[PDB]
Amino acid sequence: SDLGKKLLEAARAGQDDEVRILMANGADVNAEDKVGLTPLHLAAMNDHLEIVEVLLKNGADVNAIDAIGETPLHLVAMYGHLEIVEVLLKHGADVNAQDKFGKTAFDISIDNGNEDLAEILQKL
Amino acid sequence: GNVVHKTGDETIAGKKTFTGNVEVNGSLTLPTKSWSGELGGGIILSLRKKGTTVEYSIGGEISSSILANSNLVNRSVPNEFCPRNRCSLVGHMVGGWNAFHIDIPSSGVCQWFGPTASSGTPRGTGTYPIDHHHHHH
Amino acid sequence: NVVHKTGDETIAGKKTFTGNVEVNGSLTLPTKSWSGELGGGIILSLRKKGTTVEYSIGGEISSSILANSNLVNRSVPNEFCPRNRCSLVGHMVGGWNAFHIDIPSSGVCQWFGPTASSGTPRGTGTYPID
Amino acid sequence: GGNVVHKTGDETIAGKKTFTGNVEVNGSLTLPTKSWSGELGGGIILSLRKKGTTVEYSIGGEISSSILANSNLVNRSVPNEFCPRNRCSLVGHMVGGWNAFHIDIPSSGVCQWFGPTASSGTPRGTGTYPID
Repeated sequence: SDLGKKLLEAARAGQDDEVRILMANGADVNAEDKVGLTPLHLAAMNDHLEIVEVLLKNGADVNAIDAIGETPLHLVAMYGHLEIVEVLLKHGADVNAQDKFGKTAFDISIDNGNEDLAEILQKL
Repeated sequence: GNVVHKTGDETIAGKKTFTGNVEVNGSLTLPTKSWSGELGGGIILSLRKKGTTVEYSIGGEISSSILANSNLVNRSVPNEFCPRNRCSLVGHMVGGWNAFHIDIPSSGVCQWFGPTASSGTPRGTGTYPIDHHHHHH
Repeated sequence: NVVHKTGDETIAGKKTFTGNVEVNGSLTLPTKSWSGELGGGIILSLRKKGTTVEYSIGGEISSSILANSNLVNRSVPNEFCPRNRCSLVGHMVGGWNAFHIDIPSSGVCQWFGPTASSGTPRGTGTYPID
Repeated sequence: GGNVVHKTGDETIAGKKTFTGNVEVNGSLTLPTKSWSGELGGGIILSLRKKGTTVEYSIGGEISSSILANSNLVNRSVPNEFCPRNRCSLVGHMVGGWNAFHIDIPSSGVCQWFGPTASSGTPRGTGTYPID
């Protein structure tokens, strides 16, 4: 309840140790806020790699979607955090997931003309 | 008696139309009105109105999840600042190349048109008119 | 030919106020509106107020548009054209993309985002006539 | 009518005039103006023109060296009469891509770059900010 909200904020804000202790305390790796974002979404979108890593290690849901169908991958695609992009795919992120406007991570790489990201997306 | 002279502090009622050119070498003072609040998600809008033009400044700090293309519903812009057609205020986030825009519509329920976001520092200073009719969809 | 302290009147000649002026009601300057599709589906709405032009970018990219390309569907009419190139900043709905449209003295606007063939471009602001 | 304002002819008018009604100016309305233009730093040029309590700005130049993210532009500072009361954030865009940045001009006139570290490109953007 409160642990869940506390974890969401910590992941969002990048408090590595908060994340760690909260989960040990019993916070749900997969809590969602009102608009459907998880700690994995929040931590990834904000470029917090260690946290992402730790969340996945604790069984965070790589293909969690928020209220408009966005996965963590959608978000890191939009922000261009390539190294987080890789960690997600390494955990079975679904490169094909469609958000609500039927956009995939690759569609985002095209829209924002990020050639590097499309490079790695395409490859996979 | 009730004429305007080339000296003296004076008050002048009536609709006066100057067909020629007018210069003001001192200050020109019109009524103003200011307002400031958190639109939502930690984003602050500060407004100052002068005539039909509004000077705005985006401020604050994203502190909660804002969905892509979402309405900001913590606070609306009061009607007296609301434009007749939607005004898209282009802002920028600190520390990167990321740009966004906030629509303020006639209803004053502002709408965030950036992508989904949960952190960062939005900024942007400019103006928007109150009564510029967009004229044709 | 005497301006009175009351009454609606029309004043010709050039009046120069050397002190301070205060206008309680409203102060109206000459206004004029134009609006049109610059090309690519991009729409520009302009209103001239005095020596300021208020603009709003709208519409939707419905064709290909090359980087640095001229927008040739419509030119901004002369009375709305500025002395120098004016760069109007805009943003595309839904993501972090910004672009800019130049308005030269010519009125033939120019796109300065990358080559683009989709998107909803928006932005409101002003540029000077001189 | 030596000290009377007529509705014909060029006249100079002293004294604080308070217009309680509504004033329509069909010709032009000129307020005090001043222009400045300079290189803030890193190749970036800012051109200003103040009219009354508004500054018209225009960002130009071409980036010509390393500009650290969030760094002060310390080639030239903006003269006091163009400086705002509060920080104003001038949003701008880099030619040929999607990238945006903003430059804050503070009370001190020491403008400040809020893009990432960058070392090339054409920065642009036209707008106004208030002086009051």
